[PDB]
Amino acid sequence: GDVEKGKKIFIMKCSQCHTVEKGGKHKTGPNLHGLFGRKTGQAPGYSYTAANKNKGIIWGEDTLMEYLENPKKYIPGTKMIFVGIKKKEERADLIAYLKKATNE
Ligand code: HEC
Repeated sequence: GDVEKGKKIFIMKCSQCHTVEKGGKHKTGPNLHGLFGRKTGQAPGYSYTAANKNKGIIWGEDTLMEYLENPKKYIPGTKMIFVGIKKKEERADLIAYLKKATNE
């Protein structure tokens, strides 16, 4: 995926509710640093729904591609109110940005 295009998607559609940087602040949604390879609902110091806490999957490319297409479908009961990203290539670019940004 294209990381720079993914960054612009992140800023436009996600940054209102999320930061990605290490030690970044929780906002409406959790800081996302360290997301990849982690269970759902584990960002330290964020108060999640039971749904997000209990989903019981591990975040990676496959699971983020599905979630970000339709969040409430993948995690019914979620308090992330976001319609989703329809285009596969947009999700892929965003996920590539996230894979870099949330690890560095
Ligand atoms: C834009 C496309 C994005 C991306 C990539 C993410 N979000 Fe959100 N998000 C929000 C809230 C309140 C939560 C917690 C939900 C709950 O507890 O039920 C989330 C959660 C996530 C996750 C899961 C994190 C985990 O640790 O399991 C992920 C991967 C995620 N978000 C990515 C709130 C918002 C928004 C508020 C209006 C918006 C906009 C977005 N999120 C957008 C995005």
